[PDB]
Amino acid sequence: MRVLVTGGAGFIGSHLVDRLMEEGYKVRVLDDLSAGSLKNIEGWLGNENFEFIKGDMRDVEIVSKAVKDVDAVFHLAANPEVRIGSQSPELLYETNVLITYNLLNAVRNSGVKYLVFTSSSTVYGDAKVIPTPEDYAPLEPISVYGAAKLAAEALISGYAHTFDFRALIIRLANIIGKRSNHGVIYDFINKLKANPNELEILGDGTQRKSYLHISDTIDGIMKLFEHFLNGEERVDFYNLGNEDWITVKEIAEIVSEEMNLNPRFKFTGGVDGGRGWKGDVKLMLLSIEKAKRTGWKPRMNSYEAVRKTVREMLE
Amino acid sequence: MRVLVTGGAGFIGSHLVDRLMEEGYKVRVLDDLSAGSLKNIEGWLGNENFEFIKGDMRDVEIVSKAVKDVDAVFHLAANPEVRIGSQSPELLYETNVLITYNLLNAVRNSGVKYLVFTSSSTVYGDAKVIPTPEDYAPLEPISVYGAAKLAAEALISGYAHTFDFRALIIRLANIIGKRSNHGVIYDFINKLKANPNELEILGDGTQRKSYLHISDTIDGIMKLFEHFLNGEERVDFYNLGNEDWITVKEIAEIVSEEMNLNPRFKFTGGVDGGRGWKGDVKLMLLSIEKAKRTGWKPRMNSYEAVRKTVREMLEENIL
Ligand SMILES: NC(=O)c1ccc[n+]([C@@H]2O[C@H](COP(=O)([O-])OP(=O)(O)OC[C@H]3O[C@@H](n4cnc5c(N)ncnc54)[C@H](O)[C@@H]3O)[C@@H](O)[C@H]2O)c1
Ligand SMILES: NC(=O)c1ccc[n+]([C@@H]2O[C@H](COP(=O)([O-])OP(=O)(O)OC[C@H]3O[C@@H](n4cnc5c(N)ncnc54)[C@H](O)[C@@H]3O)[C@@H](O)[C@H]2O)c1
Ligand SMILES: C[C@@H]1O[C@H](OP(=O)(O)OP(=O)(O)OC[C@H]2O[C@@H](n3cnc4c(=O)[nH]c(N)nc43)[C@H](O)[C@@H]2O)[C@@H](O)[C@H](O)[C@@H]1O
Ligand SMILES: C[C@@H]1O[C@H](OP(=O)(O)OP(=O)(O)OC[C@H]2O[C@@H](n3cnc4c(=O)[nH]c(N)nc43)[C@H](O)[C@@H]2O)[C@@H](O)[C@H](O)[C@@H]1O
Repeated sequence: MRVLVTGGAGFIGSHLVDRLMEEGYKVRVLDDLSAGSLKNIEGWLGNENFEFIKGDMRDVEIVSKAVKDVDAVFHLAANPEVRIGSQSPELLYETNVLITYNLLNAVRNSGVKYLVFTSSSTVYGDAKVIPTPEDYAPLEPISVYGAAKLAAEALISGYAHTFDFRALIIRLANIIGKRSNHGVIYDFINKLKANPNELEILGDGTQRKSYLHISDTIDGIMKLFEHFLNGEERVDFYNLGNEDWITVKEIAEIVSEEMNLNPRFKFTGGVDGGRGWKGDVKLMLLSIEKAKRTGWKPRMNSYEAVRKTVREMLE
Repeated sequence: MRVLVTGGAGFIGSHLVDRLMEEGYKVRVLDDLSAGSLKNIEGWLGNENFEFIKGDMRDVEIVSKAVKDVDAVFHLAANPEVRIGSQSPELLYETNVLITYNLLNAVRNSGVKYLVFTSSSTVYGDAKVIPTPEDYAPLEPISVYGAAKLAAEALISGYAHTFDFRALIIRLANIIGKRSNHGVIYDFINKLKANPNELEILGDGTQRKSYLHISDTIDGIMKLFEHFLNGEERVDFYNLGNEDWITVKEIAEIVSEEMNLNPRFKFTGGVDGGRGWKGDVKLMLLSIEKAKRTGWKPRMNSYEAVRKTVREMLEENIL
């Protein structure tokens, strides 16, 4: 089986590439390195089962070529920066709706049999049912990013039914670990690297969300993928997150602890009710009963995930 | 109130334009006449309260210009042909996702306060709960058209929250009536005008869906709009359909009755289990409890709606 991994030179994408290569798949990565890096996958360059394609998925010919001789696609290429939605929604539209559409047009007339998509908890919006289940509705995303992720999901479903392939949609919580160049942990580490006396924390520090270490995330994506392949569902929806959640204040405390620092916390107060930025969901915790029915469970909770992530990053 | 109506020269759009003009709104229509027609709105041309812009919403400059000095937008512009999804999905993507994205970027830099959007029951896909309520999930559209409608909804919600305007999303069932140049009734009438002894029926004839006459639909869109303006919600979701449903076979029988014909029925058998085409939902019936709590109710049921539409279209054809 050949599997294409868009965004495979990124954080989640590079870890999933590691896993796919170790399990013996033929892996083709398509990445424009706008955010990713060859350092994330240099261990695999030159492997007789590995191909790298430096390309922007806006380029429709590149995408058509990438899906050639591919039996499965893992579509992780995206701009995952919620914060930019208020200032640059077109960027999010291009990196979440447009290139997904391009992928689907290419997949349409191809031998691609399976399409796996890393969606986001942000599709649930400010969810009123917590833990949020896969069947929560109406879906009312509050950010351009979450809206774009939901749009991608919808297109994937329609194309899967119209053009006879199968789609696995996995709505991930906040995923953290080594190689990430986005997110609160990364920014706190750099902030304290620049000034260890004072740390600016966006919002009111109470934003509370479920964090999943990348190890558990790849394990989950793979067990879900396997179970999906063995089923008949044309399109299936799974949450992937942790059992618990944790606040931004506590994350700041862990980041400080691990760096043997003692900054003053300076909260900005945020916007729209203590949010870090327009569209920042304040409370997120996904239900993972459906995924647990595959034999998957987080080996770490959110606190352990955060602490391991900080230590990994510092090395 | 100044309102822009995209797709206002089309089927639903022109009737909504009529209603807005009669109520004294200042109406601006944006339509590229790809499906619509000047004849649908010619009664209003030259009225000091009516402006028409023949423009393609693919052009972002046209749309930016269109939303200027507008307090509300009714976004009805789209290509509504589910059937084409298998052969030209790109067209659907452009006329349901892309132009909606452009509209939202234009609204972002504008004084528009309200956005009303005609979404579709197809966003529910082959729903397992019938009557289907607004909070049914997971949403799993089976057509490129339904997927595009759902994507548009999602973008509308995200933009509404990020950029602080209010959005009313109305998921319509099958809407029928005068001025329609799409749908099973139009096609059956044309089929029998070309050969009145034989009617080809796509699928197995058991496709069963809820039909709403356009009169009831405009009344409903207006009651929802009014209540929404008076409400608090940032984004709201309403189904708009009938209480009942009806099969394609019965629609063919009504069409035949009204045409004083009795043709041989030729079912194609369809695909994916009797569907008319890839993505054709087989069973659709929306719950309208939420809409009913605004004081709205269909004045016609699906059978009556279909019969009124057949008679309307036939008198239209004579004229
Ligand atoms: N990290 C999280 O917490 C999280 C949570 C939920 C969902 N996701 C989703 O998981 C996927 C990966 O996220 P990540 O954290 O690894 O992000 P990342 O930025 O580290 O990786 C994404 C990759 O996409 C590539 N890319 C971006 N635009 C591209 C384009 N136009 N053409 C080709 N390649 C392009 C980038 O270069 C990068 O390698 C995305 O779909 C993201 O939305 C991530
Ligand atoms: N008729 C139904 O049963 C039904 C049901 C549910 C939802 N809807 C929705 O209601 C709306 C109107 O449907 P309708 O039956 O009146 O269709 P229609 O084709 O009669 O009207 C749509 C209008 O959009 C215009 N248009 C298309 N592409 C355009 C573009 N790029 N720029 C500008 N204008 C463009 C067409 O010229 C036409 O005038 C659509 O959003 C449709 O999806 C219709
Ligand atoms: C579901 C996933 O949600 C994830 O969003 P998202 O909660 O912002 O993920 P983070 O960017 O890690 O932010 C987590 C929380 O920390 C707050 N925060 C406080 N200070 C900072 C800071 O300096 N930087 C950052 N980045 N956050 C900060 C942030 O507003 C939010 O409440 C996405 O990364 C994924 O793509 C996906 O959408
Ligand atoms: C919810 C609404 O659903 C509506 O879809 P949709 O049921 O296909 O609406 P129609 O195109 O009217 O098709 C209604 C039913 O009639 C069947 N049918 C049988 N023979 C024919 C034929 O010759 N022509 C046509 N056209 N249909 C035919 C068709 O497959 C479907 O089962 C959309 O038009 C709206 O935009 C909206 O999405």
